[PDB]
Amino acid sequence: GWKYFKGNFYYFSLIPKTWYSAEQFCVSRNSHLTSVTSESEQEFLYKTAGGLIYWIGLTKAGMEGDWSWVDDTPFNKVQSARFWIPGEPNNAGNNEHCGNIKAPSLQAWNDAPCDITFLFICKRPYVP
Ligand SMILES: CO[C@H]1O[C@H](CO)[C@@H](O)[C@H](O)[C@H]1NC(C)=O
Ligand SMILES: [Ca+2]
Repeated sequence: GWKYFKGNFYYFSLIPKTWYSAEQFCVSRNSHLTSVTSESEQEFLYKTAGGLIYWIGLTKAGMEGDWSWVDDTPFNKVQSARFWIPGEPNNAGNNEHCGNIKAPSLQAWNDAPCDITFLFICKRPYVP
């Protein structure tokens, strides 16, 4: 069921999980919750999501609570500004330390509590 896009395969899950149980599932399939590093990747992802919410690899790191990618892609604060839903990350209830694709727009991301269950997206490199 993996979908191919620009050097990577993507798994859009059929069952919802917490952010971490999702990441564990991805790792068991030799992947990670997806990073997003271009406008074209964001578009591929939200279009494929078809209006449903999917955990991606966004999660907090460091004392300052900076956002990061679980697959260790450096997080670019400047280049990613255009990818959040206006008002996000708003850190609701001071307990939203993971990120998902929520809105069907380039401005797609929301921070939500890591312990809520959602469908999720894994990303796995193709290595020729
Ligand atoms: C009302 O709460 C929801 O909407 C806000 C944005 O208005 C979001 O910022 C907030 O994360 C989201 N909560 C959950 C649990 O998904
Ligand atoms: Ca939020």
